[PDB]
Amino acid sequence: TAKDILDQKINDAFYVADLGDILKKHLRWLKALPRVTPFYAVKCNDSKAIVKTLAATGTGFDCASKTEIQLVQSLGVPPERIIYANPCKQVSQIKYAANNGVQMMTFDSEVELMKVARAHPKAKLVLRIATDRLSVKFGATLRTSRLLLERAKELNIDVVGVSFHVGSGCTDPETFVQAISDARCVFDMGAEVGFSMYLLDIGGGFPGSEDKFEEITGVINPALDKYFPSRIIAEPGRYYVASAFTLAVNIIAKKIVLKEQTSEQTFMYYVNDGVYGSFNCILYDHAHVKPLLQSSSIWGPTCDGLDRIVERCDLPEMHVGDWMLFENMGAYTVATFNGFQRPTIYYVMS
Amino acid sequence: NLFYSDDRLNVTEEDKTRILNVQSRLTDAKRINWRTVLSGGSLYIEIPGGALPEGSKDSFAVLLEFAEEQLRADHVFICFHKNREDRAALLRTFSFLGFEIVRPGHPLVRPDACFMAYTFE
Ligand SMILES: Cc1ncc(COP(=O)(O)O)c(C=O)c1O
Repeated sequence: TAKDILDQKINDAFYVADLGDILKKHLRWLKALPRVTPFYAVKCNDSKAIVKTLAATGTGFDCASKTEIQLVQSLGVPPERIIYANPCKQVSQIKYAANNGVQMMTFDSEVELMKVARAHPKAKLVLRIATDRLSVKFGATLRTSRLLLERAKELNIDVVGVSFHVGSGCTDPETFVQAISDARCVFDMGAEVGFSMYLLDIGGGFPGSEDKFEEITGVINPALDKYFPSRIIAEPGRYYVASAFTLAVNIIAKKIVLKEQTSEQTFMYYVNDGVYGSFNCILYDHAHVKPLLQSSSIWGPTCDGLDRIVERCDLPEMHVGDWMLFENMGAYTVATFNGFQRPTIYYVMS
Repeated sequence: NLFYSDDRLNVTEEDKTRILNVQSRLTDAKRINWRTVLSGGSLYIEIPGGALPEGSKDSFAVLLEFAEEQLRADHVFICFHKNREDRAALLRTFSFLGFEIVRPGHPLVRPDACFMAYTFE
């Protein structure tokens, strides 16, 4: 399919994105999650095209910054589809969201609460809880939850629901079913502290490649029909955009290393896209990217110690000037001048 | 030398540029201090030995009120050795906050240490 348009440009790192894969995956979504309303975590990929198709279908948008609600408000999306769900929210951001009609704002601590109280006190707060590996802890614990639920009243702020987020690398569905359980308990103490709760947000983390979805979604559906039967939204990201993109990188340096004891030829290729540019994954989530063509190790443009895309892979010789490919490079591979790059994306909508 | 103190913070100072020792007397938490340094708008927090004491981010989040509001910082950078052993989990967690990894050589930053930069809005 679009796995040729690459070649049509082969004659400086660039993307091609199957903009249909975005749609079929959304179709796959509401066929697997008919009850849940997906809200795109735009921080995953803030490319306008990716958003504009998604918005035009029927997905909400979990935004996390000023520029992000801009992108999504400019596309004429009604502020009733926007949820501001940044873990740590700056004050000016609370205000901007207030001045612009966005109402759903998350929280998981009293620190976040005070901030909301003096910037946007009339917001619809959704208490993010902590589903059971990361440094700091995110989400409230079942106890502190209650204290937040009371404090919200003792401040007179409307809490309208709860949220969680198991995130990536969840290696067991019994984690999802548990949060929804804890999400019930929290709904209670809220209804008990006197809140007309109605919004359950289950966050995001569902995979976007085939390396599974329905497996995670199928332990969910009986859990929602259980604890929450008769509103449910989500905050997916990696799901939608992963398998859509394919990165094309050009070899820009070649070196041969021998290591003789007393007999081992090995190649090193340097490309024009690195771990500080696109491949944030490998030092973030410790990815394992396999390279495609048309023994070695692939390194990045910055001559840095850990600008190492792949450390060891069996690969025929080159020379310089060749392109290599990486599939499923759509999630968290795009961002800018801090911090600069900007590549070019080729959207292919069949 | 009594820089700043409110209900949640206690930042004493160390000496030019201006180094800050911000400390969170949070509403119920243990003691969390962050040896930071403010140099020309931007502030540079150094990240402790790890693992992190149970208080942050509630502490660190306060460390972003101030300095956005008192130090009027446009940039807040964090740094840790590289090394360490949880560089991943570290890189990952702070990224959940509006942070991002900084490509070496930037004008606002040694090679033994890994940086990350959060910009305000
Ligand atoms: C609150 C929230 N929702 C959604 C996401 C992104 O979800 P996903 O893991 O599918 O990219 C993030 C970060 O993981 C997040 O912090």
